[PDB]
Amino acid sequence: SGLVMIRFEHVSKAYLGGRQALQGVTFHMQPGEMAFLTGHSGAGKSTLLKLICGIERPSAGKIWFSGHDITRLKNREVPFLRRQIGMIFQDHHLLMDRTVYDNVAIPLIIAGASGDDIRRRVSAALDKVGLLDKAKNFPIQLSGGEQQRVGIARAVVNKPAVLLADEPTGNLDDALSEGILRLFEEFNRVGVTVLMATHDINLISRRSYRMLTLSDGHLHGG
Amino acid sequence: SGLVMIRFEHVSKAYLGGRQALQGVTFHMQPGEMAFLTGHSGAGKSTLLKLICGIERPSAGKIWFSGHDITRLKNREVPFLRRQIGMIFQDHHLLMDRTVYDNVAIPLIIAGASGDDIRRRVSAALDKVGLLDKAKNFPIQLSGGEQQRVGIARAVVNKPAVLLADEPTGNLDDALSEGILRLFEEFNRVGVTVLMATHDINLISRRSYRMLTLSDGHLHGG
Amino acid sequence: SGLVMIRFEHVSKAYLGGRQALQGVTFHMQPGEMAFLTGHSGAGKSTLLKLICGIERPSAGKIWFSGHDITRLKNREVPFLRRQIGMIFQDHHLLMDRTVYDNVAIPLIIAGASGDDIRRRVSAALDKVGLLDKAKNFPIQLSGGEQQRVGIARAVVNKPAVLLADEPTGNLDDALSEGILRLFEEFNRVGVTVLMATHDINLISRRSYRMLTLSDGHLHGG
Amino acid sequence: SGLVMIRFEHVSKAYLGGRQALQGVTFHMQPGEMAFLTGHSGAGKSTLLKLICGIERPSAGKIWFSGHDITRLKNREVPFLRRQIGMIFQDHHLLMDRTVYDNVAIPLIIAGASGDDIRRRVSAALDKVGLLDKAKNFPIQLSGGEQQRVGIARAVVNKPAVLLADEPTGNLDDALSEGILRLFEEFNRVGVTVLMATHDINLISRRSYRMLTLSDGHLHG
Amino acid sequence: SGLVMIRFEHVSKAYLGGRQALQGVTFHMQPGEMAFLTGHSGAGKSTLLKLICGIERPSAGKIWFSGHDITRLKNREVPFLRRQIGMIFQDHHLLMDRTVYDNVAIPLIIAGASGDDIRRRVSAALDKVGLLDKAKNFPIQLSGGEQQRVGIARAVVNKPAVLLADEPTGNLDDALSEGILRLFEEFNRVGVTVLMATHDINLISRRSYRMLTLSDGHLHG
Amino acid sequence: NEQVRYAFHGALQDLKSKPFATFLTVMVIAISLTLPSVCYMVYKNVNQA
Amino acid sequence: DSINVQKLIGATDGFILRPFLYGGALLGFSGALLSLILSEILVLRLSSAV
Ligand SMILES: Nc1ncnc2c1ncn2[C@@H]1O[C@H](COP(=O)(O)OP(=O)(O)OP(O)(O)=S)[C@@H](O)[C@H]1O
Ligand SMILES: Nc1ncnc2c1ncn2[C@@H]1O[C@H](COP(=O)(O)OP(=O)(O)OP(O)(O)=S)[C@@H](O)[C@H]1O
Ligand SMILES: Nc1ncnc2c1ncn2[C@@H]1O[C@H](COP(=O)(O)OP(=O)(O)OP(O)(O)=S)[C@@H](O)[C@H]1O
Ligand SMILES: Nc1ncnc2c1ncn2[C@@H]1O[C@H](COP(=O)(O)OP(=O)(O)OP(O)(O)=S)[C@@H](O)[C@H]1O
Ligand SMILES: Nc1ncnc2c1ncn2[C@@H]1O[C@H](COP(=O)(O)OP(=O)(O)OP(O)(O)=S)[C@@H](O)[C@H]1O
Repeated sequence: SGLVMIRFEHVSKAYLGGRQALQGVTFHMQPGEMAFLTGHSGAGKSTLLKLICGIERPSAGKIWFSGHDITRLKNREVPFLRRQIGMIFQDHHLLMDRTVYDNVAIPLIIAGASGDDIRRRVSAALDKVGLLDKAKNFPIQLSGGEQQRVGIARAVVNKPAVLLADEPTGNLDDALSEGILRLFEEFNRVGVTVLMATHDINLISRRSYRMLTLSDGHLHGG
Repeated sequence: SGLVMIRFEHVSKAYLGGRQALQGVTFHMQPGEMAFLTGHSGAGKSTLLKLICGIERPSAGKIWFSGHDITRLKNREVPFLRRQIGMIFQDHHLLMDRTVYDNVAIPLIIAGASGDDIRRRVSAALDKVGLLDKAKNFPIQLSGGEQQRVGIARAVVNKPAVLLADEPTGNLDDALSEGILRLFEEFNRVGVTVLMATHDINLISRRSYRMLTLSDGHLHGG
Repeated sequence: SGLVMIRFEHVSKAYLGGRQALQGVTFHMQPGEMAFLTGHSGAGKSTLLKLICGIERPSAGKIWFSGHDITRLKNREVPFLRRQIGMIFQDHHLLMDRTVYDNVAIPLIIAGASGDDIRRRVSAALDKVGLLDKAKNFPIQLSGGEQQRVGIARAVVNKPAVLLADEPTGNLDDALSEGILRLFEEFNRVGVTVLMATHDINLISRRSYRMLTLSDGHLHGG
Repeated sequence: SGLVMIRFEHVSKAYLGGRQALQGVTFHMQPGEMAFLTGHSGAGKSTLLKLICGIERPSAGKIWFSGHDITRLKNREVPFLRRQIGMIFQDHHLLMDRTVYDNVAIPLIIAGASGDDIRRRVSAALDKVGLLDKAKNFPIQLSGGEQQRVGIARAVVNKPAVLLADEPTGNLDDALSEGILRLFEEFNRVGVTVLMATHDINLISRRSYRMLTLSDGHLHG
Repeated sequence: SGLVMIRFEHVSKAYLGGRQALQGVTFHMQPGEMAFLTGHSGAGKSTLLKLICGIERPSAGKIWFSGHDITRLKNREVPFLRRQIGMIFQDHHLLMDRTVYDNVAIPLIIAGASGDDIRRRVSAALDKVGLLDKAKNFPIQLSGGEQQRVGIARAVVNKPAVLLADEPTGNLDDALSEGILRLFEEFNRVGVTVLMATHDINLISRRSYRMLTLSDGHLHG
Repeated sequence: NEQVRYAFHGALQDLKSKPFATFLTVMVIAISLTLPSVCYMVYKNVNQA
Repeated sequence: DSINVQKLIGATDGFILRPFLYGGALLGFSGALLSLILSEILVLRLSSAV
């Protein structure tokens, strides 16, 4: 239609062991669409989310991020692809030896930003997730559903064009999982697509978002 | 498309306390559409159902009921707006001091109808809900899921153009809730739209109706 | 659109007792579509699946299978309609007195096939269901979710153009039910439509397939 | 304790194929107890329910019904064991060529009863299930949820001391399944134990009854 | 009663931040009992499972493993406490640069075993989980549901007296989660207690096992 | 043409499935022609005589 | 049960009217042959009396 943010054509991903993680995945996602990527355990859910970030390269087909083809993206341009992609995993990748403030301020230092610029954005980002007045404590002494809230805060910093959630809230309570999902909806409202991959049954059943149902590497059925 | 029965444009509802019940709700409903209005507790679900009946006026945007704009509907024309709207709440608003027959016959007396005309319609309406031979008893001695069946019977009297269900079956058994939903589908078959707002997970998951997912006042995501 | 595989127009089915099993069912299914047929107990779910196979004839309306109208299909042409239809019921119709090999090889003998032709296809069909090395045992000594796997194997033999599943996995475990559903998706990938009728809540809620919600004989609401 | 209506010792059932259907299933049920028998598909849920009726004989262990041993019950005495057992299956075994009135009066004539006696008991039995004024019609004309209702009506005729249900409401709606379960409570109130074996998850989670979990032939635990 | 395998007195665990992770958790577990430890995220479910392994020491109260007190177990004796404990975590801790055969033979060589002895036990352990003929391949080549299966295989080597599971099947499908739970029953049958701590709702509702509910550090109730 | 081989196989395996009843039926069909045959022989032999 | 399964799968009305047709024809032929053989042996045995 317009400028499809994410677009697969005939993407396949066969690993060095000779087994098929994906087979003929074809879909596109509009700039603002929120979708769920469900499927069983052995289906290429996190494999699909890996190709978007450029962590892994497809064995066939093509991938279009924004307007640029990233099928054979050069290794020099990869770090600038992931700067527009927010990445949240099942577990937080927090650096537990360092304060939350700097642990959230990492992406701005990566891109290169003023010291005072960093102060303003991380304070705002720590406020949208509702975790201000927590910037001085270390990740170890925050509670379990509170470390993940920083992981979203780190991702949302630098205004990513897309959040890729790889089974978030997999080790979170049902009451906490809904809160995280209301957070993702908060970002999706303004301008940013979401591709939350998940296993939860009562989380996708309460929302009317597009569901992508991977099954042995085959992507969409409905 | 044709004559959208219900249509919001950029509707917002801010209360005297200065908090936002809705923000930029935009949708339309065809004459015959059955939809579910789901969302968390603090989302403007019953606020959205209040604007349709003219109980509350939007703080912004416009609302179109049938072909007429009711954004600033004059207080003289409000009673004729609600005559085409059936209203069911979580609890029955039954007048417990008066017989079910008259408690169901109220809307016809409101509009002005012949005494024999009233006899025919309330007998029919008490039959579609399956509650005939119950017209002489008082609401107090009917069972819990039986008072609600009258509340639907009172609403369906006078052939409303739309039923607005505000979390019905919220205090009803799962076996009884499905029965009430089959009743609403019975009316939706002939000509009347339904906007059942609900919290139930296994009630909307068994049907293939449009789901409107309010979240902090923002209406649709899927 | 193109060549709708299954198409109802105004189909009604009233039985000799004078009660309505269906009333004005209208839908169409593309060649490759996978859909779920849900509804309560008294709704014409298995009645709808019976008209497609020609087991029962509609009391009104018309039915189109592939490109041919089968409303008043002549009794001579009925056996060739069901040869393109795979039929799976809640319980296996396995012939418990005969080996699984021949119990699966029945449809080829029905159509008329070479002895060596039969050997190749049933071995392949018993392999897609994953039940090879089981062809010599009788249906009685296979486990409960293993007899059903043959019933799918018998249906998938002769490459049917459509599988009609009449509440399969109704007497199967939740872990086994998902496995059977991944089997049906396996066939739907290549070229064959599926009209799995079901009661399961957590089986249709994990997939994004079209849901047909029968209610007192009225077919689609969403 | 008192007189355990059903009691299993270290019991096992290996079929002609040499596979273990049950293994060391020990338990006891008081006269009035309602319990749920849950498990996966490969667990001997129906085999456990089959040993109680004498349909199958254990390969080991001992089974006591009421106060009598039925581990090696002679084929002469089995028909009187099944007269105190109500048997409800997933698929109703109603006789399709015979009216409901005669399809529910079968258990009475088995023991032998007067024509007036048969009329009174089946009419009461057909009213507890709520299917009265339906006895003259054939089972094919009833809905999928009333044919089962006759099945329980047939089982409860002759006042069995125990009701055995083999995954009933498996082909029934969730709204209907609760109604059938409320029927079995109506019976468990007075004098009949119930051993509902089922796969359902939202039917057994709404009650506080004893749950017997079978995993690969090993009970409870 | 007899020899309570795990017993907690009025126990508490306050971390260096001055916050209460546990508070007055008292319970006991028989040798053979299978129980579920449920709770919200802020409840010390993993902290409770950490005190049993000696990974963390209680700030108050007393903990007994088997018949011995381990409240203030010396750092010399901890490695022999963890040799009778099977530890399964949500995320498998498999060594990614080493084959499955050597990734499951680690517990055996810890205590010290013969090369023939190591071969026999790991082959049997890799067969109970059903992952035989897979031992020569690296964990990265297995699916997300078999890497965990090796994790239980590693835990069950050396025949631990207790299996502690910290939200296993959290990143596993519902079909796979039941299969893993059927594996833990296979072990709870013979001699090993299980303390499955999980968030799942349709895995613990299909069983009749003891449920230990933790709410803000307060157990059961 | 391959259809009329399963036909013969099924018919023969059906007749051999219950040899008791099969033999009983072929016997009682044998009797029903036996006497007509023998009475025709006593028809022709007395005709020649 | 086999007939019902065959009809459901799509066996023609002539496929079902076959094992039986051949079964009946074979049964009649075999019965006539056995009856004639028995008649011949019994008349030849009564030849001893004559
Ligand atoms: N090392 C630590 N330092 C400070 N607080 C901690 C530490 N470990 C845990 N906590 C706190 O202890 C409480 C409970 O911790 P946990 O035992 O991990 O609960 P849990 O989240 O149920 O365990 P899981 O999810 O199975 S890993 C939370 O408030 C944590 O913040
Ligand atoms: N009269 C009122 N004055 C001030 N705030 C109000 C009023 N009515 C509702 N609100 C607020 O409006 C927001 C949403 O409105 P509600 O109608 O309460 O939504 P709701 O609770 O989802 O609807 P129900 O009744 O639960 S179905 C909440 O933050 C309420 O506190
Ligand atoms: N007649 C039989 N011959 C051989 N194996 C059998 C026989 N009946 C049952 N089994 C086996 O016994 C095991 C358990 O059988 P069942 O008792 O039917 O379990 P079940 O499936 O829970 O019962 P249901 O579903 O309520 S009918 C399975 O492995 C069956 O294959
Ligand atoms: N042979 C029949 N004679 C009379 N009424 C029938 C017959 N078959 C079905 N009905 C009625 O038709 C209605 C719906 O048909 P059914 O096929 O029973 O629907 P269904 O029960 O949802 O399908 P299944 O078998 O449960 S998947 C019910 O009211 C039945 O009583
Ligand atoms: N590095 C790898 N080498 C070989 N096979 C792999 C590798 N990563 C994944 N696979 C296989 O790829 C298939 C699907 O990939 P996965 O990313 O594991 O899918 P997934 O498990 O659904 O994603 P998650 O992490 O559970 S959300 C499985 O068969 C895996 O075994």
